[PDB]
Amino acid sequence: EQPDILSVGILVKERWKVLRKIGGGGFGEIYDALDMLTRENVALKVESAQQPKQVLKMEVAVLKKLQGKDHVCRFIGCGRNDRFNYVVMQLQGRNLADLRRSQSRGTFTISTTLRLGRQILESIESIHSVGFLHRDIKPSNFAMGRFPSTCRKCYMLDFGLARQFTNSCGDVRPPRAVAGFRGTVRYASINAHRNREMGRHDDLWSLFYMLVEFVVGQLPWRKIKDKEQVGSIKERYDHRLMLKHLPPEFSIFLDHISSLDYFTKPDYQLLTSVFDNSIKTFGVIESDPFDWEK
Ligand SMILES: Clc1ccccc1Oc1ccc(Nc2ncnc3[nH]ccc23)cc1
Repeated sequence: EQPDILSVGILVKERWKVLRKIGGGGFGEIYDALDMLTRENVALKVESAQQPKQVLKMEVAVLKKLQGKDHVCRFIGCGRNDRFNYVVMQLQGRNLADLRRSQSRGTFTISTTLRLGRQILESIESIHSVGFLHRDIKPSNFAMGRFPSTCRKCYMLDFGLARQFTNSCGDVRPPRAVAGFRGTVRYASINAHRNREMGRHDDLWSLFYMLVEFVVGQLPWRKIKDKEQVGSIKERYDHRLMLKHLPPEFSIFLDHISSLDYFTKPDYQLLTSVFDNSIKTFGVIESDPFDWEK
């Protein structure tokens, strides 16, 4: 097989010492590096300068646009050379995909589910607010922080598959007739399955699928490998069935996102109220242990 894009031990730009590969994402690799200017560990994403689909230009654009916002890594640096392109950003902790898989039945409690869900909704409204769609909402794109002050904060980790959906003014851009989906079958909306231009609502469908998987431990199309079979299930599926194990106000959430299309701005305050009201009804407070603490 092919070697890692970077050799562990090298120094990037006389500053970032590559320590270990920590992931092999969709379109590149991620490393733990030592930043010798700040004397801290950081995350270093890289892609080959020669690979057919390169997304780190999008990663840098969105990370920069989101600086100052919650739920996003601090931007540290970026560069392009004949061998590779790279982006450096804040290193986070345990990934939600791993935390969920460590649970007894791959389920989180409603306490952990509601708090994570509300943080993730905040992160989606934030990326939409600067004119980008995420298009790849799934548990492995979120992690908790790795310090006492950050480990109760959930971070949106990656923006590779993002698309700008507005003008400078906030005008929604005319959709393409066909849009070739490159994200994850399991959490993709029907519109992704249909190679339609994705909208703000498609990120909220993916959040709805994540929340259901958190509470139930699986989605109805878990064992189906064929993308066009999954899509056929989603097209026909009565999503009200997924309300069974969610707090009652999720009927409002589901009715709202069902009403949306590419050209309709979500009612983010309504969707936030579903989480706020559910959290109060269930007596959840922010300091309650998450499932992985206790
Ligand atoms: Cl590929 C995968 C699938 C499922 C569960 C974990 C996985 O591994 C990683 C490893 C690292 C990341 N990303 C990050 N991690 C830690 N700090 C980070 N700052 C920015 C990104 C980033 C994501 C998934």
